[PDB]
Amino acid sequence: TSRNFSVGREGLEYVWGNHEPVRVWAQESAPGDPHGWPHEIIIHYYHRHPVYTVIVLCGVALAILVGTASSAACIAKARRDCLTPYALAPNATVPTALAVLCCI
Amino acid sequence: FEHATTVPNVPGIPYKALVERAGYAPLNLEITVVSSELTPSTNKEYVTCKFHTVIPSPQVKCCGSLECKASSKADYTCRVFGGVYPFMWGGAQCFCDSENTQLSEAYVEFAPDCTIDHAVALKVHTAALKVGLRIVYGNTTAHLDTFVNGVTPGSSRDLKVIAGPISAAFSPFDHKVVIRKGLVYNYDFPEYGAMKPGAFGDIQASSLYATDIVARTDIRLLKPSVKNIHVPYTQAVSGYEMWKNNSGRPLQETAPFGCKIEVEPLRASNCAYGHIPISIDIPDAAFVRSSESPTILEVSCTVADCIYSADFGGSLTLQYKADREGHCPVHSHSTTAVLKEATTHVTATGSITLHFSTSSPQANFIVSLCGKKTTCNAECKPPADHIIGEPHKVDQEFQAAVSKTSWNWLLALFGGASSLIVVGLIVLVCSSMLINTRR
Repeated sequence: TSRNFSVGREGLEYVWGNHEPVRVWAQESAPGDPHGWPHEIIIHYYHRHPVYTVIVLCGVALAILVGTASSAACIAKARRDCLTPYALAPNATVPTALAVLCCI
Repeated sequence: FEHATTVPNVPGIPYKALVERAGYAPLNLEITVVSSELTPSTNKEYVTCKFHTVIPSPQVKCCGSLECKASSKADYTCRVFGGVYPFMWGGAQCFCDSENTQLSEAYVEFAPDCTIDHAVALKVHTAALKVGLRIVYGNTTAHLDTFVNGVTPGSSRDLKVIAGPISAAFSPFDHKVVIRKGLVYNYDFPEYGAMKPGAFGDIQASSLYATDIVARTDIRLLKPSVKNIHVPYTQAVSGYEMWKNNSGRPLQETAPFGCKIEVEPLRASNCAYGHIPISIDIPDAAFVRSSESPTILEVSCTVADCIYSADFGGSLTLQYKADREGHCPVHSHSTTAVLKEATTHVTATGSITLHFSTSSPQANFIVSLCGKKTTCNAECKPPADHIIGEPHKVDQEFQAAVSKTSWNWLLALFGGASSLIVVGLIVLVCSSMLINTRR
C-alpha cells in the first residue's frame, strides 16, 4: 500500500511494526523563488503561508484602492473649488494666468 | 557575572550566546538540553486484573434448612434453595425427600497470573520538569541537572544555574492514569469503592497480596435443575478484559510534543515545548582580561552560498588581520542565524570558514570575531530537499522570513499610496489657502 502523511515545521514520528521510531521535519521548500519576480515570490509565499500571504496581498490591494480614490477625490475637490468659486461664475472672465496654472 | 538567557526547550539543539563584560574578552556560552523528565506526583488507588470466580463445594444440610450469612470475601453471593435431593456418583446424597436445602456460595479472587498481567490505577498531580544541561563556557564543559521551577540552584561544581519557570504549563497525563505492563493510558477509572460490573475496576484491592479485596461482578446464583449436584451461576464479563479489548492506543503513541512516556517512575521524557529562562553565574576565573585575547584590526564577511533549512546550510568566510595569534570566540548577533562554531584560531592574516543555519531567506546578520562586529549580505535560496531528519535549529520570525525583494515591493506599494494621499493633503491645504485668499 501507500500512505500519505503531512509533515510540518514541528515534525512527524512514524513507527512501522517493531521498528524504532523515525522522525522527519519539513523544510520551507515552496515552489518559486523568494528573490525572483513578484509572481514567483507570491507563489513561494502562498505555498508557505496561504492565509498570511492572502492577507498581505489584500492589504496592498486595499492600500492602492483607498489612496488612489483618496488622492483623486482630493484632486477633484480642489479642481471643483478652483473652477467654480469665481471662474465658472456667470458672465465672469478668468484669463490664462489664473486659469491654466491648475485647470485643464 | 550574571547572564540571563532564554533557551528553547528542544533536546539536542545547542543554544549559543556571547557574554561581554566591560574590560573582559568575550566568553562563549553553549547551553544544550541533553535530556528532560516530566515527572508527576503519583498516588496509587488500587490494582485491578482478571477475577477468579471461586465456587466452594455446595453445602447440603439436606433434611432441615440453612441460613445465608455475611462474609468479607469479594462479591460474596449466597442463596438458599428449597428442595433439591442432589445426586452424585453413588446415588441419593441424603434421606428426606423434599426437605433438602442447598447453599450456593460464589465469591471472587485474583487470578494466579495477575502478578504479571495487571493494571495500576493512579491519580497524578502537577508535573515537575527536570532537565540535563551541557553548559560550555570558555574551554570548560559542565554537565548538570536542574529543576525547572525558578528557585532551585542545581549546580555541578561552581556554575550555579537557576532554571526559570517554563513558559507553557504542559502535562501529557490526565488526572487519572492507568498503567498496564509498561503502557500508559488516560482512563477515567471508578473511584475506590464504586465498582461497576462489566467495566474497568470491577475488582479492586490495595495490592495484589491484599486480603481486603472488594469486587462487584454481578454474580447471579441460579436454581439447580439437574439431579446431579451443581452450582449454576452467571456473571458479567471481566472489566479488565473488556477494557483491554477497548483500551485504544496508549499515551506512548498519542502524546503531544514528541513525548516519550516511560514508567518506573512515570515520566514524559524529551518533551519539546516552551522556553526556559536560564540564569548562569559564571565563575570569575573563566573570564580573561581584554589584553590577553588577540585583537582584530579589521575583518569583512563574505558568504558563499546559503539556504534556509534545518541543518547547517550556509557557509561564511571572513578575512581578518590580527596582531597576535590566539583563540577568538565567534558569535552571530542575530536570532535567525546560529553558528556551528564557537571558538577558532586566528593567525595574523587569515580567513576562516564558519557554517551557520538560517530560517530567513537572507544572511543579513552580524558576526563577531572576538569583537569587531561585521555585517553579511547575501541571498538564501530555498532548499531543494523537502523533508529532513533533524529539527529546525532556529525559529521562524516575520521581519526575517520576509525577503528584501518582497519588502521592497510592499514598501513601494504602501509608500506609493501614502505619497499619493500626502500629495492629496498638500493640494488640499494649498487650494484651501487659495480659496481663503480669494474671498
